[PDB]
Amino acid sequence: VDLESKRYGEKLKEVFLMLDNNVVECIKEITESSRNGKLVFFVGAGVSTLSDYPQWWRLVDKYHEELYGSPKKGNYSSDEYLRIPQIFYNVKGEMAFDGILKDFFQVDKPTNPIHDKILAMNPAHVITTNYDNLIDTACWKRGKYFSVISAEEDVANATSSRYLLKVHGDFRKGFKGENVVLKEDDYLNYDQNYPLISNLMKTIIATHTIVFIGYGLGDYNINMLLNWVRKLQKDSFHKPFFIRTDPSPIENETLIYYENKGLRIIDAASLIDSNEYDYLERYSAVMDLLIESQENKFITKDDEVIDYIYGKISPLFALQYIRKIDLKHVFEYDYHFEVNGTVVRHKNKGFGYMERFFELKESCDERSKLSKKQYERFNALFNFFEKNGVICMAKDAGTLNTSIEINSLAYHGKYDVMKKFIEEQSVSIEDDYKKAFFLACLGRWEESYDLYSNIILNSIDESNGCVYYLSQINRYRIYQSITQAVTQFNGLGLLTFGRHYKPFTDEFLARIEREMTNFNIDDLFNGMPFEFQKKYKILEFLSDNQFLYDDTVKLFELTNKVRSEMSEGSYSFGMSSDIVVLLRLYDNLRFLYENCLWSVSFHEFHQYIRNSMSLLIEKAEYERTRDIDELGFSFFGKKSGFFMEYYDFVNISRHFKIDDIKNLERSCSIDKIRFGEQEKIEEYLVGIAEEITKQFSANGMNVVFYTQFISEAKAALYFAKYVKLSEEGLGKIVKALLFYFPERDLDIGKRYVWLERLTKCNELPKSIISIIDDFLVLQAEKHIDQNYSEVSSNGLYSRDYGALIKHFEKNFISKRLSEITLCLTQDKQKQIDFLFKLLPLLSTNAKSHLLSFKSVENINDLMNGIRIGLIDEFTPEHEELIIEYLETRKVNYIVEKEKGIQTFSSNDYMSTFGIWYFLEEINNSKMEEFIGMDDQYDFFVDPENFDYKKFIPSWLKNYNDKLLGKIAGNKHMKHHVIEVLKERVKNSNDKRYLEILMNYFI
Amino acid sequence: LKEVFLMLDNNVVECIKEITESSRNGKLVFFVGAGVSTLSDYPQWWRLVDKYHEELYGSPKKGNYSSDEYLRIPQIFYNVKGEMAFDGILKDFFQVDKPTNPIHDKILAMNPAHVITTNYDNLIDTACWKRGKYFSVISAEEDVANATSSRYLLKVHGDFRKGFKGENVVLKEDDYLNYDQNYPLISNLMKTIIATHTIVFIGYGLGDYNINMLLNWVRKLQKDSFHKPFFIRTDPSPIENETLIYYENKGLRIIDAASLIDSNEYDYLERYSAVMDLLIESQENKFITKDDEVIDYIYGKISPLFALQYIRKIDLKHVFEYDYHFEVNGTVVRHKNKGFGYMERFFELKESCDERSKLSKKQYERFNALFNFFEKNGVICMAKDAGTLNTSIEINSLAYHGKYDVMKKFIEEQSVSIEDDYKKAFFLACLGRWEESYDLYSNIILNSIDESNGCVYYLSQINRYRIYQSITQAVTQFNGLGLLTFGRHYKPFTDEFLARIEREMTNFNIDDLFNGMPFEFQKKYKILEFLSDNQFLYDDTVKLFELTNKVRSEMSEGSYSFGMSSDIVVLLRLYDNLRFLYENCLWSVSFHEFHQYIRNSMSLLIEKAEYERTRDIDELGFSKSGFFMEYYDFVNISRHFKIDDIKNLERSCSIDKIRFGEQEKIEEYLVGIAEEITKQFSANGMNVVFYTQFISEAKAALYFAKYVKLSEEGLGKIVKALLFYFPERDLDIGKRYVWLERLTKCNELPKSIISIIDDFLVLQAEKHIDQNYSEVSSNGLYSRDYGALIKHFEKNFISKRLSEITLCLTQDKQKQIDFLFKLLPLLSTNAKSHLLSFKSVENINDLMNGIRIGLIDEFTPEHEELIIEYLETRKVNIVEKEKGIQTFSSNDYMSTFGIWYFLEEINNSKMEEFIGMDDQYDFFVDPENFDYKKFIPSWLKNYNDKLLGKIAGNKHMKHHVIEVLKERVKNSNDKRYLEILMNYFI
Repeated sequence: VDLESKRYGEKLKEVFLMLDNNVVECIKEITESSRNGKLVFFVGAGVSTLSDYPQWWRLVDKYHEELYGSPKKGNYSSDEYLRIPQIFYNVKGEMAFDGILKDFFQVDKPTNPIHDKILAMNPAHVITTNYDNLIDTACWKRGKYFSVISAEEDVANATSSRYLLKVHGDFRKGFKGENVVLKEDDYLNYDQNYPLISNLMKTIIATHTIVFIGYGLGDYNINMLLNWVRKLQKDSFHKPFFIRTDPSPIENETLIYYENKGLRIIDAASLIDSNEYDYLERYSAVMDLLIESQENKFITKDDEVIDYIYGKISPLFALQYIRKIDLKHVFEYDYHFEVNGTVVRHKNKGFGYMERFFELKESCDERSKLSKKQYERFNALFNFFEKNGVICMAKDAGTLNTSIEINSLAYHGKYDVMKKFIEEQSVSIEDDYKKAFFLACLGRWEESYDLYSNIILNSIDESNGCVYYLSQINRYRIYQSITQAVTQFNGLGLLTFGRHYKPFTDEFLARIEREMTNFNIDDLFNGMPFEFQKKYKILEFLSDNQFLYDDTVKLFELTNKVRSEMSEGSYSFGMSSDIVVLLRLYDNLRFLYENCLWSVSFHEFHQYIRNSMSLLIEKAEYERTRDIDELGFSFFGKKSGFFMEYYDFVNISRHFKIDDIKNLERSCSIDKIRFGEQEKIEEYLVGIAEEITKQFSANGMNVVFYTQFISEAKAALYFAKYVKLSEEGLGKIVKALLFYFPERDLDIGKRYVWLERLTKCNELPKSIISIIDDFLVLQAEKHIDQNYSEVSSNGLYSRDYGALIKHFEKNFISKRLSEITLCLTQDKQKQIDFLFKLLPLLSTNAKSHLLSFKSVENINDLMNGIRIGLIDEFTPEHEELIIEYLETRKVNYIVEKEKGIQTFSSNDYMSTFGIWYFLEEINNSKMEEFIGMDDQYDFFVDPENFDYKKFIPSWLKNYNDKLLGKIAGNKHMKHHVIEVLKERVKNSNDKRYLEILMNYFI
Repeated sequence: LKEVFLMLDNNVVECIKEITESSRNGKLVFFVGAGVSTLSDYPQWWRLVDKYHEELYGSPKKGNYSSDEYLRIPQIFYNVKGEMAFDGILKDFFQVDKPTNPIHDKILAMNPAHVITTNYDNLIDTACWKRGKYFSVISAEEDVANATSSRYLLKVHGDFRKGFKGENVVLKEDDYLNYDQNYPLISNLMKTIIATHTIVFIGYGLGDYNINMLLNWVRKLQKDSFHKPFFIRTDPSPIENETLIYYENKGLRIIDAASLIDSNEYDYLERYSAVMDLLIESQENKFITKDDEVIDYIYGKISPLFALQYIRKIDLKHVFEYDYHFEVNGTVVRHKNKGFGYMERFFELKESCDERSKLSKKQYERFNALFNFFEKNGVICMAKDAGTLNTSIEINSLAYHGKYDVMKKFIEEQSVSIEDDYKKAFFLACLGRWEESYDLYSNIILNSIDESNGCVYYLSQINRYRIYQSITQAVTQFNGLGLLTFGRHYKPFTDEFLARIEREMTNFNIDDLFNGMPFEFQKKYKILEFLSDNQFLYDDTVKLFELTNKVRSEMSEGSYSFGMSSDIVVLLRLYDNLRFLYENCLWSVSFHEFHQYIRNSMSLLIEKAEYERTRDIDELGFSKSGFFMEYYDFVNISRHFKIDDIKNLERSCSIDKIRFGEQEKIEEYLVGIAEEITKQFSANGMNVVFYTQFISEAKAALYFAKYVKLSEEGLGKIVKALLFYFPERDLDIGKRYVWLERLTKCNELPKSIISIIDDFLVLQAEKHIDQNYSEVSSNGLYSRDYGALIKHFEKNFISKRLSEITLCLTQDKQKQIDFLFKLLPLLSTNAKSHLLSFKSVENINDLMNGIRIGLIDEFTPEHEELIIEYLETRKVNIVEKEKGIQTFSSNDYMSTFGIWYFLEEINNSKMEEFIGMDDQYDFFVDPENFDYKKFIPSWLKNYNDKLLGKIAGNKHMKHHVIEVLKERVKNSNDKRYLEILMNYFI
């Protein structure tokens, strides 16, 4: 029945079952040639009769009609077919011939389905013998582009790589018989008149498998080609195939003779009985057999149910750990794989081979029927499939529990084992390539390039050649890498390096420039063995810089497409299952194709993958803080998802930068984000500590290695505040943090800030304190030279640098520093000032010995003591000393009033003077008679009578030391004061005012 | 080099250009001889023939070996001794190793397509290992069908790689005379290769028999259509002209080495190095030294595609091999150009007409065409001497503006030009989601292949494929949910369309279209590869739109005086998006999964940049950008955003304080959309295929207000769109009320709008009088809200449409008159008196309505006792058994009860006898003991008067009530929380 595979389905399956060996092997060869892109068709004129095109015998009958007046009775002789027009051309002239041709050919007919049927079989080249554009129009409307060749200049002006030859020429240049082979003299002088076309046809016969179609035995062209081919050794010639839809069965003797001639005959009459006029039916039946040959994978006890997949997957065994999504390209999108491991039959027609493969896989029984070789193939394929992580059929879903593991030592950074594995002797070529990739990203790119050259020297012997492609790609990429490396080194100059660390002598630069010049990377795209090209098609995007450039675009689009829903704080229900963040994490962890890569972290644009995916994972806090601003459910615990593991920590340390970490923590609560694996991360941090300790203990030619490892420490240590280190590793991490980091990279201020954050996150009971004291002592002997100074980004203060230690232990005194103080004299004033910084942690004897050095003789020295903290509470003698100056300021205030200006920008001590009186540090009534000098003095000395017309909330920037907390309970007019804050908050967008509106208000 | 090049102007400078062009296209093919072997010091043939002469004749060659003597003399030996002597002699003279000369390496460096070596050797074969190039070697006919790779290394006379025996190589004259018979499969291949490729002879004998046969063949059959080959003459003595002109008439051109350099006779290496170095330049720099260079090397590259009106700025960087950085602003600068500054020359020649006068007339016209093309795209000057490049962005396409009547007018009109047919097809795709004639694209295909214009077939195929995908997606949407969503099985597409499109689109070559297109299409229009594969492809969708992620990370600004608005944020974020709005105004925007969304990622940072510049400087009026959002950006916002997007924008961004430009244009656009939706409500049926998305646009316009002052008529028309013209499925009564309240709330509500609202109420009353229809409000907004909205903004609002119905009521049913019962305060005095006489108020709903509007707030003890009895019924509903009866969200009146408490709307404290079941709302009777998060901040910002002048927290719960508000404002982002904090009390 029509529109159903009845004559196309079961009966053709039975016919294929009863087919002989010759026909089935011809079908297999045809399918192989088609799938290899090495198939060329030879279209005859017979199919033209299927479209009701005018026939040549009709034309010659016409010519005889107007030649002798009456047509010749009976069937015309074959020779006359090429003889009657010639005489007609000799005497009647050209005009009658042209008129008849234009009368009988200026018509158009629709294209028969056989045209597109043969066209939809990826034919590389098509050789025709006709006088129209029926096949041209068919491939035209189908969409395929073919370059029509019918003249010598057409051969000369070649434009594409798909040829549609015209053995006798078309009628593009007019309806003239001179340019179209139609006469016997043309058949005699074809070689002389058209040498180029003939030579091209002879060349194209040998290179491909010629499949004749729409031809009858005895035609002149076929006989001529057979005569040509018989004048050959035929030692390595491929016998062409023939299609012949005769209504009557073929005699066996003729079959034997033509098989001996060198043609393999496929008969359509022997297929099924049909009417003598059903040529279209026979042609369509042949087409349907050769098309159904695709989805003709019948299943038996011993069959291709494992062999087909074995053939499809066998080349891929060379690679270590391929991606799940890439498999969709292997199976020509017959299925669609999921990152979870399920496989769904989408966009598939025919037989579900994957389903039967599964049914064999899970079922222990019903498998002994397979052959032992098939059993081994099944075992190998099952091992490969279980290695990748494909779980089961999409129908048999559930219990989706999977993890991610990486085996490369580069990921974990075991540099000791790294080098240890580096030294040993070579064994084979694969381990040489692996150790060559290992040799890079370590600071010895010279030897890495040399080993890549050595591998590429003798890699053609490889059975698969994938190692050849990978080595070539890595060589190209390392060439660019060293190019930009030397460019950046020239750009930095001596600013970054104390001495310009040239990676290598310019001779190597010259030889690599000569080697790598004019090297456009095409490889598989244009030239590489066709056997490799038909397979391994998933490595086609490797021609770019990174090993995933073309495959990163889908992630770039999909991250936004899924941010369309995972990043919006309006909804508060909370997604239950099929969490998009988990599948995004699975997808990006799948991209850790670390078994076979090159310097993916080096590519600045590659790490953006990590720099964006985890960023959006954290920006998914919109799903958090839900049901807190909304009713929602009863769960009011601010605990988001993303239970990050060791791998997430490693990725954040590897790719995220310190500034980006600050940006993300500006608007997140990772402090509240919980995470497991409290022990492995400690080991990773410790290993980083020994690596940085060994590197900086005796620095050498590690500048190439000292470009990414240095950035690793910044990300690792700063982020480590979130995790809770054990006290045992805290000592090692502090030792690494303090002594062994470079001084230029980290000043005192940043080291102090990071030390403060680790101390706040994890306490320091007794052990780390000794290390801090030792560092303080070492700084003390550093300050021996007065000329010695250090640059601080945020502050050179050592007050807090030691006040932190005093905070840990109130009763703390440094005995070693005490003796250091005791063994000094009044010659090194900078050392005296530094010991002044260290006064709280010094012993009483040290204080007594040091105070004999410097003292307060004037007021300014007394306030200079306030700057350094010499005298926390000065004696009443110093109180009245200020009063004498305050009286001196008082009498000069009248003089300054007469001057017409107020000089309070410098010596702004009255604001400080009123601080102590307001702090109740000084209890005297003398200061009140000096009222009115300064607005700050008014606001502190007499807060109950001051005038707030000054309107200066900007002082709140410097009221951290004012101890606003004490004032908060001591403001005489809190209500008047807060109205300023309300106005300032409304009329200013600064956040400092918002801080005071909280730290010390409501 | 250049010093010698000064005189290289005699059919040499153009020959180098032609050879380099052939190399670029891959048509270049070498043909190496025996000279390179001599450079590698390979054994010479004359030594072998001298040895053979000594073997038989005796004594060395007293005379000289003639041409024939070089061939027949060994053959005679073959006729007197067996092949073992030949094998021994060849082994003695050939079992040697020779170093690979640099000539082989440089020959590989020029990267040819095919190599044809006539000499028997492995030096060139071995040299491929060092470069790594892979070649398939063809020794003879035995290995032809085993074509390993496209690259070929053909051995004309075989080789001694397996040529230990004498039969594997042809050297004797007997083999030469019957060479074709012995090796037929090689001669034809050589002929077709030299016919279909550019062939260059290097280091090759001029008088050799092989070139003799070649020449006697090529000019014998071909006269004028043959491309003349290239030959390199490397001889010490300089060549003369009579032989040269004789060879030119033969059909072969000559490039001698003597003209270039004449260092020494023996320094063949020097001559070969010079002649190859003259080609090493590869036509990448200093190819020509003439003037008027702004007419060549650019015109053939910058204007083969001028049929496309618009070109993106980022595209021109790919056009010129990234030699210049084309900024989004419109300036350029050299990046990788190494030579003459042709762009610099063009910029200099643009203005100075004095030096333009000397330009050739046709060259002048081409220069003016290039100038017009550049100024149309937006390139005006160079980054070296240019400042700001802020320019108004405009669109010429009518689809992006929203015109529809002229759209139909053009659709009715026929189109003759192929471009006009493309425009018509695009416009039809705009009007109808599925083209009733997608065969218009087939006509585009056939006409484009008919014509020689090109670059129309390629685009139309992509458009057709995208249309196919969209139609299949529409079919998927029209699943079982589609039938109920649209009311019934509409099935706009019929089955035969699917049947034909599935059979046409099957096995489509979406992998790549450049393979189908010839080489010239791929090379010239390489700029179309951005959307060619379009299989989630790059640099057309997100690759430059992923750059905004970096700015998203660069959002953080130090201190307070930085600015994300008065900055370069317009560069690469605003102008980049505006440039990428249309690439050619004809590409199908039909796909909406990514583009319309990523349009809301844009216009998002810009909106967040509207922080009123309060932190940029002290005064919010910074006084520049201005950010007057003109109508194009308004269209973007009202086209690509959703309801919830704009909702969360209004949550924590400036909305009303921002002013938009082109307000009259916005008025025109809104009036047009309202008029066309009203017409289409009557013009046709659902036409869901266009309706489904289009209504979204309408919605995005209605709730986007408080921006323009609507004209009296237009507002009257736009509110008329709400007069039962919008489908009630999308907008119920509650949503209509909300959007109506949002509109005009900043206006004074003229009397025409009041009459329109009264008419709406009249139609709703007619619907209610049906006695069967029941009001449907998802948000609980009853029809009385319109009555509450009116008369609360105006006075003396009274209508004669419905009061007469109340007076002339037949006292039939209360259900159909519940609308009038609720609207009692708006009713006429006599009518309301009659209605009051007809129906009293006793039910809890009646009491709620009476307190809400009309009647009286305080009530008799029996009424509050009835409310207590309702509370007792809620007490019984004890029988909940945790089966959903405990949920009380559907009936929202328990909280309303507590609203009367704490507001002195009670006569006794009997509610204390009923413990509040609503855990959300119970603290009104037990303020001291409240459940954790009893008060949800959403409910906190809901009401406005229960603060009652801040006494809500002043009477009790003074402290630990601002903690929740403050932590909400600290973590979340809402202005309402800040205002609640400002009043300091709940």
